[PDB]
Amino acid sequence: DGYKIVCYYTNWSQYRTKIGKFMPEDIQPELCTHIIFAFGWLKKGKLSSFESNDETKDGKTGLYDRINALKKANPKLKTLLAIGGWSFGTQKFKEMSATRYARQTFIYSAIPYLRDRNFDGLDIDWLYPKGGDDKKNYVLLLKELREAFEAEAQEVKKPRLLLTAAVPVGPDNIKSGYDVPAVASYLDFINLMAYDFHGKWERETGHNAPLYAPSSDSEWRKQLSVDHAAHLWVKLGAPKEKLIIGMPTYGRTFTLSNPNNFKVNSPASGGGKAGEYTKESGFLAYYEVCEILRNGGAYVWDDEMKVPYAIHGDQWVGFDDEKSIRNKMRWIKDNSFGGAMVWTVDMDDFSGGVCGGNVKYPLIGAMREELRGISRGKDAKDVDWASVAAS
Ligand SMILES: CC(=O)N[C@@H]1[C@@H](O)[C@H](O[C@@H]2O[C@H](CO)[C@@H](O[C@@H]3O[C@H](CO)[C@@H](O[C@@H]4O[C@H](CO)[C@@H](O[C@@H]5O[C@H](CO)[C@@H](O[C@@H]6O[C@H](CO)[C@@H](O)[C@H](O)[C@H]6NC(C)=O)[C@H](O)[C@H]5NC(C)=O)[C@H](O)[C@H]4NC(C)=O)[C@H](O)[C@H]3NC(C)=O)[C@H](O)[C@H]2NC(C)=O)[C@@H](CO)O[C@H]1O
Repeated sequence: DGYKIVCYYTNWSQYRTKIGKFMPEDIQPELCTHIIFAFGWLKKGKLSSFESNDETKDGKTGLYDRINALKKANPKLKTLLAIGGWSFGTQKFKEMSATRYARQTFIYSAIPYLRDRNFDGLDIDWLYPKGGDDKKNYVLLLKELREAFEAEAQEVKKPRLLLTAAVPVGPDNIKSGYDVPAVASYLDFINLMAYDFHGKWERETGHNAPLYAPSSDSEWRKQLSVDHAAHLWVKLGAPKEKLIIGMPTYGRTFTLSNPNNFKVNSPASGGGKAGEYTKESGFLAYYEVCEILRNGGAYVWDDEMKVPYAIHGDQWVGFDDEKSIRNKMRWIKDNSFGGAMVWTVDMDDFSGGVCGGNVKYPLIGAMREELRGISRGKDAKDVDWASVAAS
C-alpha cells in the first residue's frame, strides 16, 4: 500500500451547530486510506448500533451507509467500525472478554454485523485493559477475533475483515494492560493514540501532544512525548509498519492562574473555556483555534516540542497546525512507521473557510501530501501563524 492515513469519524459531530456541523458527505472520498466509524456499541454482549441514526430503517439512509457510500467514489477506500472509546467504560469489555463463551458470542455476532453493513473491518477501542486478567483476555479476544476473521474470509471468498485496535501512550497504562508482542501479532495494524499527554487533569499547562518532551519537564515526565511512546511500542515487540501514529485535530485547553505566565508548565487554575461548537471545557477543535488566532490570539512555536500553543487572555491552548503536523510526518517517514491516524476528521477545517488558507482539510490534507505525495492542489499554502497573529 504505502503509508496509511486512517481517519476517525465521529457520529456525534452531526449534532454540532453552524460551522461545526459535520455530515459524512463532508468527507472527500480520497482524503483517507481508512475511515474508522466511532462508535458501535455493545448490548447483550453483542455488537450493536449506538443509536438508530447510524442504521437505515425507514427508507432513510443511516450514517453507516452514508459513510460506506464513500467507497463508490473511491473503491480502494477501507472502512472499519470501532467499538468502545472513553465514554464506553471498561466493565462491559471485561465481561465480554472474561470467558471463551462470552468472547465467541461477541465474535460471531460481529462478523455478520460488519458484513451486512459493508464494513471492511473492526477497531477495538477498549480504554483500557488493566491488571493481569485483562492483559490475558485482551490478547485472547484479539487472537480469537483474528482466527475467526481469517476462517470466514476463506469460507466466503472475500478479502479478510481487518482487525485493529487503538492503544494508549501512557507507560503505566501499557505495562499493566498490554501483552504488546502478542497484541500486535493479531492486529493488522495499531492505532497509537499519541495525544492527550497533558490536560485539565493537571495543575500545570502541558501540550496535548508534543513530539518531544520539553526541558522544563521532569525526567519521569520526559516520558510523555509522541517520540518516546512510539519507540516504546517498538521496544516492547510491535512491528514498525503496524504502528499508525495518532494525530489530533483538537487541542487541550487551560485557564492561566495568571495570564502573565503563559509559558508551558505555567500554573493553571483549571480547564479552558468551552468551544462554541464542541461545547466541552478542556478542548477545542482545530477550526475553533483558528478563530482564536484570527481574533487577537497570540501564537507560540515551541522549537523544543516541535509544536505550537496559543494564548488569548487567560486562555491557553496546545494544538497541532500544518507546521507541527508536517514535521511529524517527516518523523514518521524517518522512523519508518505505518502511517498516520487522525482524531478526528470532523475537527479539521473541513469546510475551508475558517482558518483562512481556503484549503479544505489543511491538516489531514497535509498528512496525505507528505506521506502519500498528493497535493492539496491549486495554490493552497500553509497559514503562517507566526506572522499572522500577535506574539
Ligand atoms: C489521577 C491522575 O492525575 N491521573 C493522571 C492520568 O489521567 C494521566 O493520563 C491521562 O489521563 C487522561 C484522563 O485521565 C487520559 O485522557 C483520555 O485519553 C484517552 C486516550 O488514551 C481518550 O480516549 C481516546 O481519545 C479521544 C480524544 O479524547 C477520545 O475522544 C473522546 O471520546 C469521548 C467518548 O468516546 C467523547 O465524549 C463525547 O463528548 C461530546 C461532547 O460533549 C458528547 O457530545 C458526546 O456525546 C460524547 N460521546 C458519546 C459517545 O456520547 C469526547 O468528546 C472525545 N474527545 C474529543 C473528541 O476530544 C476517544 O474516546 C478515544 N479515541 C479512540 C479512538 O478510542 C480520552 O478521551 C481521554 N479522556 C479524557 C477525559 O481526557 C489520557 O489519555 C491519559 N494520558 C496519558 C499519557 O497518560 C497521566 C498523565 O498526565 O497522569 C496521571 O497522574
